[PDB]
Amino acid sequence: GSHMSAMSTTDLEAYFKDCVFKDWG
Amino acid sequence: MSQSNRELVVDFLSYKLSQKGYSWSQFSDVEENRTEAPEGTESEAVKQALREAGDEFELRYRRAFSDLTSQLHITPGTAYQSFEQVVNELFRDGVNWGRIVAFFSFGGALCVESVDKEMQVLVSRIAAWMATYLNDHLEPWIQENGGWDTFVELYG
Repeated sequence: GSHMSAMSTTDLEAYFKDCVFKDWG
Repeated sequence: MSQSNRELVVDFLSYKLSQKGYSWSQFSDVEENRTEAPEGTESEAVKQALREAGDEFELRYRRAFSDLTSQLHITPGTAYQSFEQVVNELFRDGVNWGRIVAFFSFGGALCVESVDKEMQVLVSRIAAWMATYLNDHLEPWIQENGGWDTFVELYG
């Protein structure tokens, strides 16, 4: 996960974690 | 310490701005003293490896990084803090070269979002914010891991 006033965790715990399928470069 | 950190930051920014149809020559303030953009040899090789690493990730994750730049504030004052707390999180799993690919790609997209919002004057400040972080935290780790010259031998 739910939202917090300090960090948009419901969105950022997707976008940062969604990248798991490529180890960059 | 090394001014080359800013010179290679300017190149991938200026290219992303050029792909949006913009011009770094109109946004630039004043020339400093000595050395030029990465067009020589070993610095041009870093640029080439780093450009392909950003370009492939931008194809696969355009949606994800465009939504990540939408929540980040980019205006002077609060942005310098809003950027620091998010970059200190994305390296928290490790200071590795793969997270450095994301750090630069996010900073270049934030510069584009500022020009697109009609805030073109910040191109100099947003570039300084990421280059100052890169000197404060990444530079000793980068030199301990063989420098950007090792990054092109791994990713080129």
